[PDB]
Amino acid sequence: SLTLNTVKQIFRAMADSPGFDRVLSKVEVLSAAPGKVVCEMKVEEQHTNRGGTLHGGMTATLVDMISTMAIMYSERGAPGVSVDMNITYMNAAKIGEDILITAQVLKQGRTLAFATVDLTNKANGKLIAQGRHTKHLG
Amino acid sequence: SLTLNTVKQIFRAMADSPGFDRVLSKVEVLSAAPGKVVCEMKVEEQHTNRGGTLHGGMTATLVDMISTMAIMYSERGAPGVSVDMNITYMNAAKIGEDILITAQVLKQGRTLAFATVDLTNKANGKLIAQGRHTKHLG
Amino acid sequence: SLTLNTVKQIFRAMADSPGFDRVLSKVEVLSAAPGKVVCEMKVEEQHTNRGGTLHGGMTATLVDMISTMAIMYSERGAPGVSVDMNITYMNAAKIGEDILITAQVLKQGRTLAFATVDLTNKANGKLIAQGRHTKHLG
Amino acid sequence: SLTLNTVKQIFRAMADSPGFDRVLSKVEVLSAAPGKVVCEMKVEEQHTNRGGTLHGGMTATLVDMISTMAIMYSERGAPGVSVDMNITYMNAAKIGEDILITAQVLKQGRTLAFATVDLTNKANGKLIAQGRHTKHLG
Repeated sequence: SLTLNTVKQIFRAMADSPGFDRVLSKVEVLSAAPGKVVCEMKVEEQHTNRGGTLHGGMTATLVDMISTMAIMYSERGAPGVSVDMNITYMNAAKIGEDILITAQVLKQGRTLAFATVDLTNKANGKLIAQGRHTKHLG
Repeated sequence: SLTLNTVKQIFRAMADSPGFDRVLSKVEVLSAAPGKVVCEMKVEEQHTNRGGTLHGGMTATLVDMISTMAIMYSERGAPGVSVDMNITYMNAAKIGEDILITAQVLKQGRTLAFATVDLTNKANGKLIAQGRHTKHLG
Repeated sequence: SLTLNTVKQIFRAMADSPGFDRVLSKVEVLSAAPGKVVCEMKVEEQHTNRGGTLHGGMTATLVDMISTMAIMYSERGAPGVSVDMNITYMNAAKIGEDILITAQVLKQGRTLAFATVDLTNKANGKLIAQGRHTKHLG
Repeated sequence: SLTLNTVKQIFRAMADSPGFDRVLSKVEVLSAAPGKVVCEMKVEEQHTNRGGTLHGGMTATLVDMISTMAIMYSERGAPGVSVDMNITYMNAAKIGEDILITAQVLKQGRTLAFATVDLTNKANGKLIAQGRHTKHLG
């Protein structure tokens, strides 16, 4: 399995982009194992909605990308293309709060991959949001 | 009902922000009626994933925000807070392609609002993605 | 290809199954064409939860099966296997109420099919529920 | 408060209803505590689609009802009304197979409750389906 430094470099390369992935530049990788990736982020103004809490679209981007990372850490190593994503929002995350983003692969099929993602407050473990992501690998 | 110019100014004010809503700065409002908002956007590099197609997180942000706009255009005028969002991805949108984002309110309840959003290719009407968004108004 | 009368025959044979599809025996097919099927049902005690309203599980079964019928009414004729289903519940349907279930295919791809389903109160057109169903054809 | 034996009694009374809940008559309750209920069922012909596997509608009913039981097992004791349900289907469950249905409440709010549900093959622990259910308590 890969060293944390390797995964961090891969992630940093992904985020150092003119594309939309740039919005994840503040995200840090804490751990990576086959089918499981844990990231951390401090919620800053750039990540927030009008009310100054973590934007639903930022949460969605996190779910999308961190689950993709976990799906990729597999025998096949294919990222796949998004088919379905759902997110349920349960607690607000305010500016300054540290969040954990935990993505777990539920199944790697012949053509489909499925993953779940929890966003939690790092300090007290409070559940911010949970998402599920289905991707087509072919 | 409000003039298009008024809605455009409100939207522009929303997007001219240090917050995450900044990612929608290229979006133009085409029409607004109670419970229904149509926006347009040209897909540029900043909106894309690694493959150079519209990023799933950008689509999610569009669904979130355009549905919020339609929910707000109501007797109550409350934006609400996200509870559940789902997106199904059906066709890729490439760089240079013009997209329509159409949000329709399905129901305004006493405490909950529900809206659907279609993303389509403006030129041929091809369905890019469809999302549904449930918000808590209280 | 299928015809309305052939789809009607299925809802007699699919519904007098010993299998779970038996729960749809009271459903009448009103209309069918490639990619779209419309059914009607009167809500009866057998369809209800303990609160006297249409059971969420019955709604899910309706979404599942009627979308499957619309997907199968195609040149390929594949019914597919379920991948993702989501349902948003907006208005209760009470005993005695006549409901319309309307399934429209959004895309038939090489390996995936996508359909939306509306359940409406027949008498006033109000939305009871809306579902989306993604199926794997490969 | 509820107890396991009381939840068991409900699955005898809820299940010998003339209503839709009758479809869960073969379900056995193994475990219950505030916010979590675990059930077991052997897949039988009555639970299947025309392909001899666990019907998606039966799965949805299981997700709906067992999550409702977990939500009701709380200090408030509100069963709630369904708002959103989503299910991802990952592995077929065949006739004769014993399945576990595990519902865990994620959050009980002032007006909303959120629960996740796993269906697993009892013999190997493989994930059949995973659902999320949001209910309104107000």
